[PDB]
Amino acid sequence: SSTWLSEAEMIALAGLLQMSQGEQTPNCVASSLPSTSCPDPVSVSEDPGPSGDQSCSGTDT
Amino acid sequence: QRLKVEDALSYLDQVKLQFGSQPQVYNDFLDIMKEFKSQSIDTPGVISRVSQLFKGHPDLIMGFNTFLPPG
Repeated sequence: SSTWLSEAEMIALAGLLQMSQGEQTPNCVASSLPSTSCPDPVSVSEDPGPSGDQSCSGTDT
Repeated sequence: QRLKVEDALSYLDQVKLQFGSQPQVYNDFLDIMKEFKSQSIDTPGVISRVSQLFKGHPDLIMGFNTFLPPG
């Protein structure tokens, strides 16, 4: 849908911005405190209790 | 919010401007990035090669290291 400049510059640049950050959690593997084991979970748990009428809240109490 | 890609592109144009009479350094720069983007060299290789790829203009280099993580 969105056409940008040449693919060559798009790739080289991609790696540029990815390298300047690819030394911790973005690409590299280090420090599991920020975000390493949770890239993009589905966010869901068994109905526990008062926490919204979405789909998780015990049963009635 | 920290690095920003738009700023990087602006830097790309800046390089193409200065070395407008020498599109060689440009092609070599992006080419290198692709080699690292695919499978060939590592981070230290890109930083070193590029540093020597711009031998003569400490300006672009000075602003280039800004992108990479300081410390």
